[PDB]
Amino acid sequence: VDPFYYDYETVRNGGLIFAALAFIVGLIIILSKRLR
Amino acid sequence: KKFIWNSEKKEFLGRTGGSWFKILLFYVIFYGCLAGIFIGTIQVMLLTISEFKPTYQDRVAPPGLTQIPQSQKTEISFRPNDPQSYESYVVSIVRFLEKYKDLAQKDDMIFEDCGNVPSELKERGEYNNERGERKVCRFRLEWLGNCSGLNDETYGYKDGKPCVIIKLNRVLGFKPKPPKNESLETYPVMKYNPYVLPVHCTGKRDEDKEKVGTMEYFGLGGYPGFPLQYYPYYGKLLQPKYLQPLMAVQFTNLTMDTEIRIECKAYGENIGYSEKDRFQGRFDVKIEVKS
Amino acid sequence: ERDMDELKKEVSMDDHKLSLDELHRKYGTDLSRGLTPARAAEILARDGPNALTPPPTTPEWVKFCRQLFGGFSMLLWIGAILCFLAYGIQAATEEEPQNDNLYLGVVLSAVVIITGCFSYYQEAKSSKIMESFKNMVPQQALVIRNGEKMSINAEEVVVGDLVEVKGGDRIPADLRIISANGCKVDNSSLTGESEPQTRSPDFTNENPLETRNIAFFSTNCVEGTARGIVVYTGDRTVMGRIATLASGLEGGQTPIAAEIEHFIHIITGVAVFLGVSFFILSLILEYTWLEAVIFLIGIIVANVPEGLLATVTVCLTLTAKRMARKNCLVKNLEAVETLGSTSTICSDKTGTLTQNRMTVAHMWFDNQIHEADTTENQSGVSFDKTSATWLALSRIAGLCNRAVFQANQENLPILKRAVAGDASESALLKCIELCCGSVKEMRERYTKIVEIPFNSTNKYQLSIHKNPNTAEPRHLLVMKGAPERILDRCSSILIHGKEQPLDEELKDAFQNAYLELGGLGERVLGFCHLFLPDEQFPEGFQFDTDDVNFPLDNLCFVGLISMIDPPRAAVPDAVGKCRSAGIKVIMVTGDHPITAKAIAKGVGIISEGNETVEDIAARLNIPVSQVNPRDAKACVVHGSDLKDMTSEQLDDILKYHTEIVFARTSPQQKLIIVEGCQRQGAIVAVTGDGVNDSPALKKADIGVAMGIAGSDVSKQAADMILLDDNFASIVTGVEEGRLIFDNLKKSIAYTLTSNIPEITPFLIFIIANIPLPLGTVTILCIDLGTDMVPAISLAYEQAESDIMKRQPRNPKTDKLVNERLISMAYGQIGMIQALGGFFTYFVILAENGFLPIHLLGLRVNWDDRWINDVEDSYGQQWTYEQRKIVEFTCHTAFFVSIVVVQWADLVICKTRRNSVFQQGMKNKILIFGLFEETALAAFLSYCPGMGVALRMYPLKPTWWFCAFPYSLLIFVYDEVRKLIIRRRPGGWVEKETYY
Ligand SMILES: *[C@@H]1O[C@H](CO)[C@@H](O[C@@H]2O[C@H](CO)[C@@H](O[C@@H]3O[C@H](CO[C@H]4O[C@H](CO[C@H]5O[C@H](CO)[C@@H](O)[C@H](O)[C@@H]5O)[C@@H](O)[C@H](O)[C@@H]4O)[C@@H](O)[C@H](O[C@H]4O[C@H](CO)[C@@H](O)[C@H](O)[C@@H]4O)[C@@H]3O)[C@H](O)[C@H]2NC(C)=O)[C@H](O)[C@H]1NC(C)=O
Ligand SMILES: *[C@@H]1O[C@H](CO)[C@@H](O[C@@H]2O[C@H](CO)[C@@H](O[C@@H]3O[C@H](CO[C@H]4O[C@H](CO)[C@@H](O)[C@H](O)[C@@H]4O)[C@@H](O)[C@H](O[C@H]4O[C@H](CO)[C@@H](O)[C@H](O)[C@@H]4O)[C@@H]3O)[C@H](O)[C@H]2NC(C)=O)[C@H](O)[C@H]1NC(C)=O
Ligand SMILES: CCCCCCCCCCCCCCCCCC(=O)OC[C@H](COP(=O)([O-])OCC[N+](C)(C)C)OC(=O)CCCCCCCCCCCCCCCCC
Ligand SMILES: CCCCCCCCCCCCCCCCCC(=O)OC[C@H](COP(=O)([O-])OCC[N+](C)(C)C)OC(=O)CCCCCCCCCCCCCCCCC
Ligand SMILES: CCCCCCCCCCCCCCCCCC(=O)OC[C@H](COP(=O)([O-])OCC[N+](C)(C)C)OC(=O)CCCCCCCCCCCCCCCCC
Ligand SMILES: CC(C)CCC[C@@H](C)[C@H]1CC[C@H]2[C@@H]3CC=C4C[C@@H](O)CC[C@]4(C)[C@H]3CC[C@]12C
Ligand SMILES: CC(C)CCC[C@@H](C)[C@H]1CC[C@H]2[C@@H]3CC=C4C[C@@H](O)CC[C@]4(C)[C@H]3CC[C@]12C
Ligand SMILES: CC(C)CCC[C@@H](C)[C@H]1CC[C@H]2[C@@H]3CC=C4C[C@@H](O)CC[C@]4(C)[C@H]3CC[C@]12C
Ligand SMILES: [Mn+2]
Ligand code: NA
Ligand code: NA
Ligand code: NA
Ligand code: NA
Repeated sequence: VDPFYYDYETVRNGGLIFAALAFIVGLIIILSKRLR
Repeated sequence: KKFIWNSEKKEFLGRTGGSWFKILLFYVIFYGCLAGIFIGTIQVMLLTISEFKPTYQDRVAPPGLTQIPQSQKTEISFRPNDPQSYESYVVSIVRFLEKYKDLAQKDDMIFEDCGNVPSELKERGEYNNERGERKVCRFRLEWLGNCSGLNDETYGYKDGKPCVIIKLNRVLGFKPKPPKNESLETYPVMKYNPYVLPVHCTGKRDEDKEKVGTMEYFGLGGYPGFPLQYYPYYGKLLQPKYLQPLMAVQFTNLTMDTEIRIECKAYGENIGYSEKDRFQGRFDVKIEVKS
Repeated sequence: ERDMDELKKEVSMDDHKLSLDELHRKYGTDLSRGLTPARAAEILARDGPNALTPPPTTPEWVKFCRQLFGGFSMLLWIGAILCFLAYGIQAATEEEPQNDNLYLGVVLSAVVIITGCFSYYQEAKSSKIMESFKNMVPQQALVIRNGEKMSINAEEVVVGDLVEVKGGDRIPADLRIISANGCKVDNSSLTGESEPQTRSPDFTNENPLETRNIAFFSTNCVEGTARGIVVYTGDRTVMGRIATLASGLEGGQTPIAAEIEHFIHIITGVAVFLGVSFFILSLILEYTWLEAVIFLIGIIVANVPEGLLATVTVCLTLTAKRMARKNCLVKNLEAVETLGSTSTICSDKTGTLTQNRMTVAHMWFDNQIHEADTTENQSGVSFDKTSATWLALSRIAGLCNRAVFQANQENLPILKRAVAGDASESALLKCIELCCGSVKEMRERYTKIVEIPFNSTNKYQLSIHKNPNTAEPRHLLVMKGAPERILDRCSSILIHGKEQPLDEELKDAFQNAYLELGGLGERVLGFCHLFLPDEQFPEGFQFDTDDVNFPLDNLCFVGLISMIDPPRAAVPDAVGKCRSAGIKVIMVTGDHPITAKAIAKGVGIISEGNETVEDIAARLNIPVSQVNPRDAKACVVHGSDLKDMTSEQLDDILKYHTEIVFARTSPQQKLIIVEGCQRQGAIVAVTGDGVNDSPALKKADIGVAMGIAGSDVSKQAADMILLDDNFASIVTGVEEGRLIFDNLKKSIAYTLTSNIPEITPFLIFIIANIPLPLGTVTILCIDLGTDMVPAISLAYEQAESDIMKRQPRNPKTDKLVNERLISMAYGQIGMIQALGGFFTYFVILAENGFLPIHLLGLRVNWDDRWINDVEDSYGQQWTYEQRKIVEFTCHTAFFVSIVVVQWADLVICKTRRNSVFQQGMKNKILIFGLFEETALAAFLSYCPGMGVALRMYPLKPTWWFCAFPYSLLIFVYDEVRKLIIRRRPGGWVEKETYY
């Protein structure tokens, strides 16, 4: 009922999930034992 | 001196004439195409927003309580005896109120006569060109009690009784909602018109509240607030000469030669506050009549 | 020098006067068997390793302080200190303050911490790799223990140990000579004179330095062999203390430092200029008195590549590691770059181009060519083993020989056993031992009276033996050597047993046989003997080897023996790469010109179609002296001709010939060739293994000492050590050296792009009077996020596809940072990266209510804190913080957009000539950097509290995709530019954009 309200929590958690995924994948690549 | 100019191959600052011409032409065509791509992307973005409706507004919600005269550091200090120490506030008040002059609201194709008492939201329709330009609810300058620039041009500063006209931040498609009297147990005693957004000024500490004096609220119908019959706002494209509701507060009987900080607050469901934004729904003005 | 002869000759006290018995009871060593490994370890643990104590090492925790509180770290600490100081002022002024300055100071301090921690990681890695090479192949010492002779690390030599040194070995420690056979030492580093002083066990002088029975540490043994006993080890030796307290090296201006220090100075100057100019600009634009200095600090930190030192360190250390893994050990780090600039390689034939594994192949006697060496079927050879001439040939091939099989090897095959002697002598041994009989038995029967070994002056081997036959004259002389010299020293030739005068027809057949055997690429040796008359030489005759008591002329030629020596496997492809890389290969061998030419044509030094003057003359049957020398692109220069050659003739031969082969060239003449090549303005790498090569190895730009057969003198005089003695390894090292230039250039070209988008927002802020699109905190975010890890990741990039298909570079033309690199980083890529950020800024402001046109001039009121009536394009009124939220969200989106375009910049910086599709994304560290920078941006934009601490607010989804077009634009632009360069070499596009 609040048109002047954007669900900032949804985008925030979406971006944080992405940040965690990218961080984990980066660690997997740099610490990879079989990616070379 | 060799780097500055060598004439053998006609090199100036490092390269020959043909070199300068070639790099200048490359940079001209490159920067031209770059600025063209920038402008093109800007136009493609412009084709997404509309002329009378912004794609995002949660950054202006809730609106802010603004005060006239606007003051640097929000301090209204002057010497009532000296007519010069308060000329700045008078100039600002006159410049803002001139848009509300009795002569400014002449034509009826723009200005429409709205009720002398606060009424319900006068919904003009939708935000398109189908209904063309829109009507403007007139606001009589006389609705301000003793500060109208009609009988006393000074507005009170001449005899140590200033006036700070309060105003609400214009927000497109905003419908103020006064608090229901059922919930009325927190805010102080005020007149209750279900079509009036209330505003109440007080001190801030146990010292300013005492040294303040006697508040005098002036507004449409004698209600300390804004009448709901002036909202919603339809933007600057549909209502070019829209006049927003005003309200005045006169601080009669203020402690001379003493600075007192007062906070005015607009209550309502749609009106929030913030500890970081000292103007979101409320505001602060410290006044000192040092005569 | 105030450090030598009178001060050193007095610090001396030795035991050269002791007898072998007194020496034995003093040191307690079995003078014929050495000490037991038990006592060796005991003395090693008691006295310490045979090494000199090194200077102190900076603590493992001091680099942290030197980096965290260094040059730019001091600037960031000053900024954070000022922020904390202003927070104290605000905590003392009006009650109910704000903590903006506390968070700004915490931010700056965290920036210093992260920057110093990353730089420390990189520098600690540099230390970890620098140590890995000083002990990769340590210097060895040949000691004798428990009777067995074993080679051990020089640091494990203890006092009393008996060491055995030979020609080319370094003296492991001060020794007392017990036994020696013609041993000569080079006391140049000790007394100054490089004249070889002989060393004998006999006591000759009271002064320890003037005596002849003491070998000194750090000196080298030139010729001979000697056994001694360690009297001083480590720091106790004569030269030990002197050399370590006076051997400080220089501060050599390597081209890497020559370019890096300069470019860093200019970039630091322009950055500090921008910082102060923006400082005064901000102060004029009513900026707060503290945020102006913070903006100056941020500008200085961002516009300066504060990781170029780490990038250079990682590049040089990584490529040094890569070279060491490919059998190229660099002694110093200058060679790491000189290798990439190599243009001429003077290599040897035997030892570097070939495996030096010789096997007898053909013989020439009785005017007939005889193949031999049956395939282990007990058949022997392809001729009768009873031929008289072959008997005389194998007789002098086993008698005049000097190599012997080692202990316990007469119970296994002959082509799989071990030997002791030259490669040629080993092949001559394995031949007659596999097809005639026992060489030890034959050499025992013909007792050797006197012998002349292989000397550089004689240039031939010889031996006189007692003859036990019946139709035998008492003494039989046998000699071998260069076939030409052996033929000139003979009057008769042995034909089927009967000798006959050496006529012209036989000499012509000999020359034709030499051409036949040498055309196959085989080393040929001459053999001859003489039956010394009894009237002139009775039984008890004593042949003088110093006055030529016996005749050396009028000999009798027996035959020619030729051995095969296959070239290395990767040599042909290596010379092919060199030809494809503009590197001139020159063969410098002491072999015969026929064999040298054959081997060169086989491995590709002399390519098909090219002919020497001799080949032209032989093709059109004209005198060689008549042919035009310019008609031959290749040539075979003889050593005797180089001796009678002038500097101008040498320069002529080198300048007007593309394929040069120096045959019969002595190791001393190598320096002449090196000087001639350097005189032509070329970087020369020269291969050396002997002690006579030292001048040529030190004079050359890159001396390559053989890692296996190379003596310690060559290894100590060389700039690089070839671990597998393979020529192809030199070319591989050259490619690795060429890789550092590309990687460093790419990393530099990537680090400079972000400066334009980091400074343009403030410039437009002043010129256009619009709300600031990029703040200080976000500038620091851009620097820490996209400029640290992605810039280092370029150092790990692999070689391109045309790394060896291009031409070498010279220092005075190919600079690290040139005008084209600045134009590309600042004028083309940087501008697009900045435009992307400006675009997303306009998008955010327009979507929130402020159209781009409305933003002109609005900044005056936008930055005002008391004007809360700011009207947008839609006519709405905003407060101060309400609009500041949008401005800071624009800052965050600007940072995100910069990351997005930095993706494309990092990808296009992977290749500067080829396309990214041929190279591929094989770099794992680069992909890691991309993922981590994107994750860091997402975290700094969506983590709770970032809005109230770093003023960074969440980004709406449709805001991440606003910079994609500019990123793709950068990608396609660089791809088409590189495609145009590839399909139009030397064109305008390359001559103006190829950085
Ligand atoms: C701000 O707005 C307010 C309204 O919101 C104005 O209100 C005024 O407040 C005062 C204080 O309460 C009232 O009381 C007294 O006013 C006296 C003067 O008025 C007397 O005469 C009037 C009749 O004549 C007046 O009106 C006609 C038009 O009708 C004019 O033509 C004529 O010239 C006169 O102006 C009567 O109607 C009125 O009741 C009075 O009899 C003051 O003299 C009086 O002072 C006494 O009280 C003081 C304490 O307050 C004390 O210090 C004095 O010693 C003395 O004992 C008192 O102020 C006003 O009636 C009321 N209206 C008006 C029109 O003034 C207020 O005026 C305005 N601010 C200013 C600065 O004007
Ligand atoms: C409305 O506003 C006023 C403030 O102005 C408040 O009441 C008083 O108003 C006067 C007038 O401005 C103030 O100033 C002067 O105070 C002097 C002090 O003397 C008396 O007061 C002290 C306490 O301060 C006593 O201890 C002492 O014994 C004295 O009795 C007076 O001498 C002044 O008198 C002069 O002015 C009056 C009218 O202005 C004339 O008629 C006289 O002839 C004389 O010239 C004057 O009173 C005073 O300080 C104010 N008192 C305060 C602030 O406490 C009202 O309180 C305020 N209304 C409300 C509802 O709060
Ligand atoms: C009004 C405000 C204007 C602000 C302008 C701000 C410009 C900021 C740029 C800063 C970075 C400068 C970095 C220099 C790095 C040099 C590194 C180095 O040693 O390189 C060797 C290289 C040289 O390499 P080389 O020596 O190997 O090659 C030499 C080649 N020949 C012989 C042909 C010359 O250095 C350079 O090329 C120096 C280039 C300097 C360029 C200076 C450009 C100033 C232009 C300003 C434009 C202002 C436009 C205003 C428009 C307003 C419109 C309204
Ligand atoms: C406005 C619209 C813009 C659209 C832009 C994109 C257009 C094209 C569509 C996709 C392109 C982008 C994805 C490319 C993937 C390429 C993969 C690859 O290995 O290509 C191999 C190929 C090489 O293939 P190859 O090496 O197997 O084959 C070579 C064969 N020979 C040897 C014969 C030549 O190289 C590339 O295409 C490089 C692409 C690099 C793209 C880098 C993008 C940034 C990378 C990471 C950023 C962060 C991502 C975070 C993701 C988080 C997800 C939750
Ligand atoms: C109606 C049509 C709609 C099309 C929509 C888009 C479809 C996807 C478009 C591109 C994605 C696939 C790109 C493949 C590129 C070549 C890969 C390759 O391995 O070739 C090897 C060849 C190299 O082979 P090689 O011979 O050099 O390597 C030899 C390997 N050995 C030694 C083993 C034999 O690649 C090249 O030479 C590359 C030239 C590239 C020039 C690129 C110019 C344009 C810039 C970017 C391209 C577009 C990016 C996407 C844009 C999207 C826009 C929406
Ligand atoms: C290989 C290259 C070209 C592709 C780069 C990957 C792109 C598609 C990734 C990189 C960062 C990502 C964003 C990270 C965070 C958010 C917040 C979330 O609530 C919506 C999606 C959104 C906006 C993501 C969309 C996908 C995204 C833009
Ligand atoms: C950031 C803003 C204020 C300045 C940007 C101005 C642009 C036009 C500047 C930035 C870097 C500059 C280039 C830097 C170096 C060279 C080499 C010189 O021999 C020819 C001009 C040329 C190619 C410059 C042309 C102008 C240039 C492209
Ligand atoms: C280089 C150019 C020509 C590529 C052509 C495609 C252009 C027109 C496309 C590519 C990516 C697109 C942008 C992607 C995301 C956004 C966010 C949205 O809320 C406004 C439009 C905007 C900004 C788009 C505008 C159109 C756009 C810029
Ligand atoms: Mn040699
Ligand atoms: Na930087
Ligand atoms: Na050298
Ligand atoms: Na970059
Ligand atoms: Na930068």
